[PDB]
Amino acid sequence: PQITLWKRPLVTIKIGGQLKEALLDTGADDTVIEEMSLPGRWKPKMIGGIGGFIKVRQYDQIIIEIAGHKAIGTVLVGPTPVNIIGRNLLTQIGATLNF
Amino acid sequence: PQITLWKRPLVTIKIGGQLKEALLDTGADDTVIEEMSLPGRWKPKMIGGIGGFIKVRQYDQIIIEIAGHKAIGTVLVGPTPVNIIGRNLLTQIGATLNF
Ligand SMILES: COc1ccc(S(=O)(=O)N(CC(C)C)C[C@@H](O)[C@H](Cc2ccccc2)NC(=O)O[C@@H]2C[C@@H]3NC(=O)O[C@@H]3C2)cc1
Ligand SMILES: [Cl-]
Ligand SMILES: [Cl-]
Ligand code: NA
Ligand code: NA
Repeated sequence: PQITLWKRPLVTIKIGGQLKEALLDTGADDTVIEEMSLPGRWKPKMIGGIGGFIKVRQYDQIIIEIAGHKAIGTVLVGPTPVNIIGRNLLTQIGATLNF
Repeated sequence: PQITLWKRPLVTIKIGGQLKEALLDTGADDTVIEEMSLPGRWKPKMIGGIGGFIKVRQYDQIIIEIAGHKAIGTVLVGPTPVNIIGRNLLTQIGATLNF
């Protein structure tokens, strides 16, 4: 698709068999999802946003569908105002910004 | 142009007579620039993200040249760690996300 930006670019994702809403966020290096259960081991990561740096859980090689496109990559889990799909997965679905 | 997302989508902007680097950010409702003076009236605002909230000054009707494309709108000024071009100005330059 071609998504204009008059409204938030919210899409449906599927992770762990569950549908969730997420924001397609070119200003995010990383994908961050609200508290949920994911399989496997995690590692620590500090990420910095508008209000400062926080701790999140990094899960690698997680299967996630984004607006119907399959991705397999790193998902960070922690407190966020909205689930955000960052560039690590936007590149896997072939997204670009155009003007 | 078509901007890929392998790297942060940074562009040059001109605002208040000054050249700055800023992130094209589809996950940002609003445009947020590091501390600088702008002319005209302003009012305080709180905006929030990962890490929490920051206080900013809201200036309306500010012209900003973004990668060579002029656009006018509200600009928030405050202690952001990165200059952010949000959707309020991305729409005006015709930016879309494509995949
Ligand atoms: C109302 O207007 C606003 C309100 C909030 C924000 S924001 O900066 O908090 N933000 C909103 C989302 C969190 C919904 C825009 C983001 O694109 C933000 C933009 C941003 C802000 C500050 C520093 C870097 C990037 N990136 C971000 O938080 O990324 C997370 C935090 C880590 N940084 C990063 O690149 O990847 C990690 C994930 C911007 C304008
Ligand atoms: Cl505006
Ligand atoms: Cl349009
Ligand atoms: Na894993
Ligand atoms: Na003004």
